[PDB]
Amino acid sequence: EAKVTIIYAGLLIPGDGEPLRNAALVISDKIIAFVGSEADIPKKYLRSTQSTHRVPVLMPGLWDCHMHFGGDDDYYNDYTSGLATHPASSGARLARGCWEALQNGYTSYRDLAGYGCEVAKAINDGTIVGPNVYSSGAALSQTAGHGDIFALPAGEVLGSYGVMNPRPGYWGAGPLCIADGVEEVRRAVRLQIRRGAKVIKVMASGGVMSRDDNPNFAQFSPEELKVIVEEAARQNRIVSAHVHGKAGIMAAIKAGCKSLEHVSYADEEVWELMKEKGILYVATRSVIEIFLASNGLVKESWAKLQALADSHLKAYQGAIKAGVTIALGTDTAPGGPTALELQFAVERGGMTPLEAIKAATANAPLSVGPQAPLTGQLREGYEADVIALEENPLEDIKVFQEPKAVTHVWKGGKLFKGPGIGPWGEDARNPFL
Amino acid sequence: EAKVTIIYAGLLIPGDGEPLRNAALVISDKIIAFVGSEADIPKKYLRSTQSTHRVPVLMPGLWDCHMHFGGDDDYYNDYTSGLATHPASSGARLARGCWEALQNGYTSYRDLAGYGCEVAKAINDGTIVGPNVYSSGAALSQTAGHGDIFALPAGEVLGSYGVMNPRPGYWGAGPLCIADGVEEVRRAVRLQIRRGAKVIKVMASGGVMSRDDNPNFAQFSPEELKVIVEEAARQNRIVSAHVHGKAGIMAAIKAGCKSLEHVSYADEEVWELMKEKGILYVATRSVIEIFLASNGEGLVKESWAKLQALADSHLKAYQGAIKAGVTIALGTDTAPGGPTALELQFAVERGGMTPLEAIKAATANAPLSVGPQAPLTGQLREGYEADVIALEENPLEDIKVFQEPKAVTHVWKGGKLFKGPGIGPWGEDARNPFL
Amino acid sequence: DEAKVTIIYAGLLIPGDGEPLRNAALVISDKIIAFVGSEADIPKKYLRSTQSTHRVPVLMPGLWDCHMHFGGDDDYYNDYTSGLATHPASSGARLARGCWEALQNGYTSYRDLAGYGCEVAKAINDGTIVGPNVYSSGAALSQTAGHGDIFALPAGEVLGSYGVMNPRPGYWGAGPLCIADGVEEVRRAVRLQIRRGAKVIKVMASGGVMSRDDNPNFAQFSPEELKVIVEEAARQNRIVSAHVHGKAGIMAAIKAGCKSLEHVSYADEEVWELMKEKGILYVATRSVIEIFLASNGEGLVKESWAKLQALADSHLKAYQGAIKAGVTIALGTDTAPGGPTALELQFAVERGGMTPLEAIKAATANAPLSVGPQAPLTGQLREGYEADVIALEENPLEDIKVFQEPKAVTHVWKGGKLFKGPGIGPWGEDARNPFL
Amino acid sequence: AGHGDIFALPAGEVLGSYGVMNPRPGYWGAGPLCIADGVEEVRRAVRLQIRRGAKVIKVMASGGVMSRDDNPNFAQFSPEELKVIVEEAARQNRIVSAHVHGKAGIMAAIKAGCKSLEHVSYADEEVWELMKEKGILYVATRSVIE
Repeated sequence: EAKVTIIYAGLLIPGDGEPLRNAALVISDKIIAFVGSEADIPKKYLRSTQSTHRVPVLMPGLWDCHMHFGGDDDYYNDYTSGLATHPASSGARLARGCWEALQNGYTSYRDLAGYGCEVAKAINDGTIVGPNVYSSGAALSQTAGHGDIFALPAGEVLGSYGVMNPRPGYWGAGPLCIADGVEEVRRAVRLQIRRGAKVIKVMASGGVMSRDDNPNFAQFSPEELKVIVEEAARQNRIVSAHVHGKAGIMAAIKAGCKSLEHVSYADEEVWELMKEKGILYVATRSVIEIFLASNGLVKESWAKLQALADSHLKAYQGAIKAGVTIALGTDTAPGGPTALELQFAVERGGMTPLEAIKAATANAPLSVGPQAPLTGQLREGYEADVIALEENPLEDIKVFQEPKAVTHVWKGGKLFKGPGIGPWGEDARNPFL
Repeated sequence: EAKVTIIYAGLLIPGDGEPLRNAALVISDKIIAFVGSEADIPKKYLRSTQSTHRVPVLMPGLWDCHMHFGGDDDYYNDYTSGLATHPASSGARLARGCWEALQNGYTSYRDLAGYGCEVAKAINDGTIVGPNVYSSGAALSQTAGHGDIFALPAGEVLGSYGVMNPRPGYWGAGPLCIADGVEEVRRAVRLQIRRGAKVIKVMASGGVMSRDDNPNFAQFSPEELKVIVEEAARQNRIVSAHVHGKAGIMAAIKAGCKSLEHVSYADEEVWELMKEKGILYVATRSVIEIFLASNGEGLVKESWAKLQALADSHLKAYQGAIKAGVTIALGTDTAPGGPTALELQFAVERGGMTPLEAIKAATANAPLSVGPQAPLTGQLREGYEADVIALEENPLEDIKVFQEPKAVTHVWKGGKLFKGPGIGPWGEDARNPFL
Repeated sequence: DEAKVTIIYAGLLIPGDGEPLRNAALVISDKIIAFVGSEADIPKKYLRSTQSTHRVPVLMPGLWDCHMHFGGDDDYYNDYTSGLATHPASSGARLARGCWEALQNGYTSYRDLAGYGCEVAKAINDGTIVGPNVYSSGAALSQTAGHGDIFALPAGEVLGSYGVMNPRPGYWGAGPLCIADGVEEVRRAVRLQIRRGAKVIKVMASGGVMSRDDNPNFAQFSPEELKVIVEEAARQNRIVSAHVHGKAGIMAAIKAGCKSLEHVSYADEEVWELMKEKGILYVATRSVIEIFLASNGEGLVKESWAKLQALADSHLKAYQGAIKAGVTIALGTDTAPGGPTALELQFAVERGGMTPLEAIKAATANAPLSVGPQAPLTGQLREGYEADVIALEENPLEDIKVFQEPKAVTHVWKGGKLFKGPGIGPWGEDARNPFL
Repeated sequence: AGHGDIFALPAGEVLGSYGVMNPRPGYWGAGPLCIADGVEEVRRAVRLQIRRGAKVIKVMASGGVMSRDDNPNFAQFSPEELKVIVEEAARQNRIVSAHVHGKAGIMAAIKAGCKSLEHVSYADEEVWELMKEKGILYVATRSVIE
């Protein structure tokens, strides 16, 4: 018999649509059975309900569409720690991160480089808890691309992450994958699917820093990018492209990528193309804001960074104004400061708090294309990923930055946070007994 | 300024010594500053204390001296899962395990095969919580030894775990290490020290199951075992030896191993040798009890009779060692967060220990399991590490009390409270490390 | 916080591209040239703010050589075997002397076309040593059995060292040479040079000048590979320089999109027009031809020597023809750092038929075209250009051989910093021991 | 896992770079460091340095000064390896210099036949006498400590 929960909400924010006052939501097992006004709850659920909750604010569980499941040791300060950190160390750290994410009301994460596939196994067998993870597996990069570890010699990097020379040692299952040429990129995409990747991520331009590779220059050939998109597409994945400079943006669009990250030099032409082709914009404004707070760096390097920060701001604001479909991503480790991205959507992008919430809920599953279930909205038939808040985030978007303000967390209809509920969620049992 | 905590205890079980009624313990920072009667607390601590607790029962944090930090996927049923499971999956699972261990009052673990060194890093930087982990890194095995994965062809296993052919992919850092000959075995030990291993583990006889290798037969040559012991000793580690048959037990003793596991065919000669040379006995009776409960289903009738014969020998060996006064510590042979409390039960109900002796074997004696790598710990004594647990019930009246985690109300590790009333899942003053 | 200003008064100022100025002045503000013109016209703000003043007979841009190789080889093997066998630590040490010598001769920029320029530039840029601005190709790219191949060694050794398959320990992908075969491999080949910081890409597009193993008349790499190489370079804003002798190789390099050609020994009217049309740089490296002409068929079979002379003659006609046709030219020597680069100016005049002023243009103003979009504004004494400036005791327009006496270069500024001058030590102004 | 090992890197990368097995292109056997384990490997290790023209042999005979990864108090290499290393050097008229802090390492280096000791941080009366008796050079490197 079905497990039924009624949640009464002072304010219900459905994700895409006008909020409802004095509403109710019914969960039947894993799905949402009813949404609407308190008065209209079908009587069958009033009879069959196992439990009822009364909360001030209800909304969909939050997504972050740009996470990286790294779990690095704190020793090396560049991408060397990705290579040097033993993945057992990483997984342990990612477990905390995933716990923290869920306690903050994040019920889905799109991992774009790292061990999300491997860690998801420990979430799905119930050993640990966390959001739904949609992982790219390794980010794909060309040699001398943004995924490359320039400070290491090339043999070490390609021995670790290349798609030639199969060998013992979890070959093909790291945070990055280096491939050069049409032949190698086919295997590259396939190796991520192999680990269970639900999205594909490419480096389609240089990194934001400008020391080794250049953010203004495109990465991968159009021939490789097209093959990568076709490979993903055959298994119903879309490709997400790291892009800053317009060269890279346009190459990623031409190739068929359906999600773009950073998009720092998006202009009017880009916005129109992204609307036309249904391409998702994920700004990751957090990462820009961090280095702006750093304030420097050589004086010319810093001026370059500020110039890019300004372009990035204009690009984001322009895309919002032009009606490009947007989702939110932070570019951080699990349990990182993802809530800040909602703040920046409002205070930098110029979104309303309601639009910001849409970008983090209703629009977010577009980030994984056909791999998305019906989710991200409080709607009948959608997945019961639902969070309750003590205060109205439409009056202050910073509310999300206090985890205590998220009082209840349902993922797939199961309560992982709430009054009386232990750290590992409802009816948790030690899995090692 | 030092952080001072006073804990008043209705009953204080020091670990090695008679329990004390109406006692008190003072923690200053990471160490125990005072133990004794409530009336004798030095006044300077009464003045400087940040907080006070009052509990019915206080004792040292518990050790388990035979854990394995595997975190395997549930897919393959033999040692294939150790190879096939991505270590990121393993680490994640071990994080839950370590949390559970600490919530049960286990503040130290000796990991004898797996990723303890690698997971300890996430504990020591405060990303996760868990016991003090003393890890062997990989268990060392000969080809066709107990560490070998017989169902896989040999190239795959030695490509993964051998000490030749360095390569990308975390070479030398798995749950198992295959090495053959004096030359290879030197590297084998060194590769574990490289990871931070605080003990060395060898397979010195066949596995308990008797299908591939034979528990009655010794493993490694005496030449290899001696080198292994010498390699460990030079970096102040001792070696723990998996041994069942007497051949393996005696070879391990001769070589200089200072801790023996299972020890299923220990007889009078073995007990005396172990006393004489100061060798620790870790029975792991839990593992034997699991397959006894299984009842030989899905085994050949003769294979089951062999198992029962070994279970009986193992029982006599354990009882005999307790009776002969061999120094004993407790180990379960299970994953972190596993049913370690059961081993205390078996120490009393199978071994014939008093509850007080059982507690000694899980506290005061347990650091002997890691030899010179042990700090002063495992006892509620001045100058020892503040690994301290509080209980609601007196375990001396019922050793099964430890099997209810709720009965462990307070857990201090290194003077820090990781469990207690009002204390969140990640311990006192926990902050999200990713902000 | 104050800008560092230097005024240099010059009896004669050779701007690099344009008529020389008599009784001129140049102002340096920090790294850049703030003013050039007549002495009388110096903006008064610089007359007020100047930290130091110099008076020199002749001032001009710092010199470029567009064909260097940062090899540093041990003197043991006489062919390309030394490139493989020489430990790169030995090489780097030798290259440090070479770079010091270059700068003392007024060479403030070098285009390295095979070797460790990228790796050595790091020691120049952190100030441990001194040298020119280095624009390096990293490894020269070659096909198997191409001009970069070491034919005297068996093929497994050469491709184990320089191939783009089989990543391994030991500074894989970072040698003087890179062997790649096929479109797939050549993509990685280009990318591995960019990885080391290469600011240009170099390909072997024909056989070597010695007609011993490979043949200078025959093209190297397929057109498909060459196009991919050019596209790969272009995506990161590099151009490709092509080693070409025979017309087959010249034409294939041009068709593929290469923007700089070296040697170009069989360039004829059709080639000159194409190079003008497409803006392709001509780097003759006449020095290398002149060296073996001076050898005089020294232990060569008579027919091998006749072949070499025939090529030397074609090379001369090609060069003269390109100058006469108005192809854009820059100077390169094809030598080690600190080599006899000044000779190339002599040959530009005495073999090519350039005026001394045109020769200087080819070694200054035109030279940054050698690295395409990777060039800053440099190679001219012009406002807003980089302060790479040298002073001479005598007028090189009266005698182009003046550059062959390093004492005649009295002052050397690179990026506004004085690395040679009266009172200035071996490692430049305000040098300090970097290891203290 | 000795003082020459790069503990922050995984072991395959370090031994691929500096081990004395798996000859390969890329200036194999000619780096700043050489990792060797056992009598067989240490023979090649010494020989590979003589190959380059080494005029002395240097061993790590105890942990590093920073007590982070390896421990300065503990000896490094077995006495069997150290003796072979000294013998290999001696056959080509080289002596061995030993990095030593703790007394365990100092004494093992002396026993093996090393003729120069570096740092020698826990040299006591017994060590001084031995070094005089056997003609062993003391190189303090006090600058590092300072």
